Amino acid sequence: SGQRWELALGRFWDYLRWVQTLSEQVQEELLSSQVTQELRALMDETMKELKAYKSELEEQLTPVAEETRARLSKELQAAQARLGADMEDVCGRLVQYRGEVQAMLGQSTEELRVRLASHLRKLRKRLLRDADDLQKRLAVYQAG
Repeated sequence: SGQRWELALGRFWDYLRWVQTLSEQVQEELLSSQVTQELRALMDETMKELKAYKSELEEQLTPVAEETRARLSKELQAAQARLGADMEDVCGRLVQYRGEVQAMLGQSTEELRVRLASHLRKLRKRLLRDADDLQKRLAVYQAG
């Protein structure tokens, strides 16, 4: 619904979609730490806005039993953690690539790139899946 945190995640997502192409410029920036640096910044902004959003949502809540409210807040916090961990996993996989290329000592990295692409697809599937769940939980959080 165009929340600030969603637009932030959208920018992280668009950038990652670009990285997935493994185009010439992506390949260049992947050997430097430019891609992981720009990706962590986008991840940080997303989590930052996410936290601020949750805090603001809690100003207009429907009153329920301390227990079910306490549970929904624990459930919401877990979904948040998952998202951050997903983004961290992506960054980590990209760091592994940088090192595997270096270890090749100049050899063709075409096979390494085929495998990186395959893996990134699965990691991105996981991230999208977790983002959707988090977004659904946030939508029904206030009603309790």
